[PDB]
Amino acid sequence: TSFVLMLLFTGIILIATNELTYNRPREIQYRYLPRDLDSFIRTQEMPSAIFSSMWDVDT
Amino acid sequence: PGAISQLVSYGAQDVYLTGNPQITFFKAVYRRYTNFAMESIQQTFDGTTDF
Repeated sequence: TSFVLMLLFTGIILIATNELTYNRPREIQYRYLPRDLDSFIRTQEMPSAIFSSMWDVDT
Repeated sequence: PGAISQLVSYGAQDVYLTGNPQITFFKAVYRRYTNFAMESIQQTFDGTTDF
């Protein structure tokens, strides 16, 4: 199994190097809230957040 | 033993009400505000105050 073993050496080097193809989101950018939802926050009738539920926002 | 059956016997028709909760009805929310104070202060009339 020497030939397949050299093939394994090739594969191990290639795969160990080749990881940098998929990753989490990379760059973080900060933008101010759209006027509607930010104005909604700073008034009454504002319940607490839940960390989820994908709040709908005006455009 | 009462309320529990209402919580556990969940359906589908209620997904619109409680599935993926967006806000917690319970957690009191208030906002901290700016500092201010009030005083009732008399102003005076310029001219006679009469009929």
